[PDB]
Amino acid sequence: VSTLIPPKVVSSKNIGSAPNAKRIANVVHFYKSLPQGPAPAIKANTRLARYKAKYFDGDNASGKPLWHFALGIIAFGYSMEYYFH
Amino acid sequence: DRIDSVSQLQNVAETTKVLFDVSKETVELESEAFELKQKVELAHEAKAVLDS
Repeated sequence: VSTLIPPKVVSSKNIGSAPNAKRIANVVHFYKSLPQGPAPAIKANTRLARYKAKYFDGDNASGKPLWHFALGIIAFGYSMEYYFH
Repeated sequence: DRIDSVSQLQNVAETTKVLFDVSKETVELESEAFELKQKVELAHEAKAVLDS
């Protein structure tokens, strides 16, 4: 008999139902987000970090470190091969 | 797309202000029309009876 008032009732529930769950999921991660490679930490030195940076990095990612390890184990084992036989 | 949808609440309240005001205003301003209806009916009856 009178005029009910829909057009300003969105205060109680934000428009949409499915994207409401994703709103909180995607709005919160943008605060603590790296602008462009912040704190890359590409430089380190712990007597083995240089080897990791030079060979164990994703830029090369080749089979050369495995061959170097094989050569090193051969060099180490030559001495005890002489010692045993 | 949500941004585009929410862009349309920006100024709805300002217009619906006057909308909700004038809605009830005009709906209740027919009281003078209701008071004029009985006078018009009395006038119609008077003209009809003297025509009779």
